[PDB]
Amino acid sequence: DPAISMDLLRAVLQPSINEEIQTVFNKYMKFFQKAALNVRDNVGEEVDAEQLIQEACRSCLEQAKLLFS
Amino acid sequence: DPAISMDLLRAVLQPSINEEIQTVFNKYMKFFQKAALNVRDNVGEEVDAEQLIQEACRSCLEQAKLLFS
Amino acid sequence: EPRINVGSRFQAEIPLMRDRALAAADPHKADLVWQPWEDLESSREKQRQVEDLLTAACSSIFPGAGTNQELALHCLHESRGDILETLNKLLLKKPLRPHNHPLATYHYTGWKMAERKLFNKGIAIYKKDFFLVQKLIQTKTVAQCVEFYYTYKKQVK
Amino acid sequence: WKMAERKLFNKGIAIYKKDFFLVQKLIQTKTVAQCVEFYYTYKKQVK
Amino acid sequence: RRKVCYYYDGDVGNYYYGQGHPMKPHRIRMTHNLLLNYGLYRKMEIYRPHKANAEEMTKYHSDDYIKFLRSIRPDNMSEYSKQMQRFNVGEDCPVFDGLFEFCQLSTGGSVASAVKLNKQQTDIAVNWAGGLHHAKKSEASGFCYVNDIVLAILELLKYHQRVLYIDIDIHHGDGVEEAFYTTDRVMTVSFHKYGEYFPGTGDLRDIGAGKGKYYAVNYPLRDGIDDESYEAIFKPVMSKVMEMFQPSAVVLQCGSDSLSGDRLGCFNLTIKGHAKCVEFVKSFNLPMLMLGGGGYTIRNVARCWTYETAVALDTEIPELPYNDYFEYFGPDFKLHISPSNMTNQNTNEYLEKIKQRLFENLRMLPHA
Ligand SMILES: O=P(O)(O)O[C@H]1[C@H](OP(=O)(O)O)[C@@H](OP(=O)(O)O)[C@H](OP(=O)(O)O)[C@@H](OP(=O)(O)O)[C@H]1OP(=O)(O)O
Ligand SMILES: [K+]
Ligand SMILES: [K+]
Ligand SMILES: [Zn+2]
Repeated sequence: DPAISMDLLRAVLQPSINEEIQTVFNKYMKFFQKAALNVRDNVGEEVDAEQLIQEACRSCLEQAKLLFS
Repeated sequence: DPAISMDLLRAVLQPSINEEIQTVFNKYMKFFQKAALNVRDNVGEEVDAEQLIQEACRSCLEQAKLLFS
Repeated sequence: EPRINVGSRFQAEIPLMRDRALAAADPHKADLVWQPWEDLESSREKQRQVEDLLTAACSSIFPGAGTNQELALHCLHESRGDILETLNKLLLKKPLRPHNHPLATYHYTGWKMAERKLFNKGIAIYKKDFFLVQKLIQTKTVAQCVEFYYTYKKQVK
Repeated sequence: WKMAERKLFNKGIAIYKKDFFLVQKLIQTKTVAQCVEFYYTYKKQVK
Repeated sequence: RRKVCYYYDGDVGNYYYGQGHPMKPHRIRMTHNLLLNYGLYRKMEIYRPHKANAEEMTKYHSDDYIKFLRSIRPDNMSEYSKQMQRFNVGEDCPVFDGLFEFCQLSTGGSVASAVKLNKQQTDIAVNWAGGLHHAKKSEASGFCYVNDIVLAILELLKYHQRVLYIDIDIHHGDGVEEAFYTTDRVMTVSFHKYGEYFPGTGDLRDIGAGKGKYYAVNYPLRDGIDDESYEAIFKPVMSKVMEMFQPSAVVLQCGSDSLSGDRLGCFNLTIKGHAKCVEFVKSFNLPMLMLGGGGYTIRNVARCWTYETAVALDTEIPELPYNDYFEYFGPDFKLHISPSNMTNQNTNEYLEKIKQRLFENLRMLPHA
């Protein structure tokens, strides 16, 4: 398929874009971090605070797709 | 539920974040726009250039989730 | 068994045996058209990016002659190490304008259905003229005429 | 149709170009029908 | 590791000798495309060569030979027929459009490389367009019209007291040999088939003359030499040559027609054995210039000159990657070839005889 051009331009730009996105979330990580810790403080040890942070920031990127829907 | 508290915070912050992401992609929209038109220029009328641009920018967000794996 | 005629022997290499860095040219004899670059391009972070850059091109990106990889090969060279300066002068106004001083570019890069039909018959009559078929199509040259003959010969299989 | 006969066919047709009796003798195994059939299928693969 | 400078112009692959002619310059373009898709082009100093003018072509050839070449065309072909016989242009050295421009490129690529090594701004230089070794001072021969190899060598002598020339090509390098036959400064070694074969030259007794006597080694051969045989006779010799001649710069002609399955050649070598030579010379660490030359099963010429480039770069390469001419390369699409069931008529006695004769010749030189 010729439209694969889009997929591969994408792979070219993904490293650069990922750098800028990481810069964005770095501003907001402190909110996620304590929120996860507050959970692991009010629930027991079986809470993985790091997993909660990662899941939340993935969910953020999912919801951002509405910018391009 | 833990994930509910987090997604609940996620909803609060989604408008502010969606603004900043839109700002980011505005820098990159031209590259998508040229490429999508170029596909239509070569393939023909049945290509939806706008649909290609949207699909690509959604895909960038899917791949950004690897920042938070 | 041949003879060694003194007149047709050779022309006296005429050395100094040192001539050490004697202001020679060959910036004239040859023109530089690539430098090794692994500092920021292949530092085990970006060496795979160009691999993706190039397979990227042989797809629905703009044509110049029509093999869309070669244009991207050409253009990373064109940029000396850069990404956006590549991507811009790649896509920006035309690929011919930013680089004209080498002229290898136009050499390397260098057909309608109408001429195609006449070519097929023009070759199915002579089959080895390449001078009258050149007069059949004064617009095109023997090079392109010969080039299309190969591309067809490959499309046979 | 084998690649061997295919090569000889291509040359056998690139010499006569309209015999269909000597090329038949070139390949006694095959008939003018199949020989003519392959000539069309190639003529279509040109485009 | 060694620095490599590569030279190439794209019109070279488009010049055409004529119908049925075994020389096809398009092979060099294929190589250029494979070096690329291998990812090697990336690694070395690439250059276009500018056109070499009659100014510097005449530094070896006759002023009117070059004037004839500059003037001749197929248009004035019947007008010039008197001179054409004088200059060997004919049956196997045809006239074709763009002939002179083809020469300017093949020569310009070599002479540019000659200066780059003289300038001491590279360690290796390559020009696969070059390596045409049958051309004479005042006439064409064996598909060669201008002997760039000489013209290259003539530059290096300015800088280099002793230049070594070597020839793998299955055809004997009589042109370069003749063009340095009576100079001690240039040693011409040549391994080649002999007996009922072009140029009929380079027998055991072709030794040299005058000052150049004992500076024109030769090594005739019969059909079907193996890589193992060739290696067992190449390395010992060249070791002694380096031991005796002691050059300060090498010129290797990488004749590919000595490979197995060549159209015109009738040797039984592989890419590996042909390249193992190029490794061995590279091991000696001199300023280097690898050229091409003969080779007529172009699918293997591509495989050959490509791989040999990697050896100058001492990198590994697998599986032929995709390229424009990927479909040329058989059903296998592999780099390496295997030798044939062809018979090796080079008996150990015949090889050991000539070996010892040469050792005697090489012992005649000064040493301590
Ligand atoms: O039909 P193919 O298997 O592809 O081989 C042909 C064929 O060579 P053989 O006759 O040795 O098979 C042509 O020879 P003729 O048909 O002209 O007698 C030859 O043309 P030249 O002999 O004039 O070179 C041509 O080579 P090219 O494609 O360079 O014109 C070459 O095709 P391949 O080069 O693809 O093998
Ligand atoms: K030789
Ligand atoms: K000599
Ligand atoms: Zn040869």
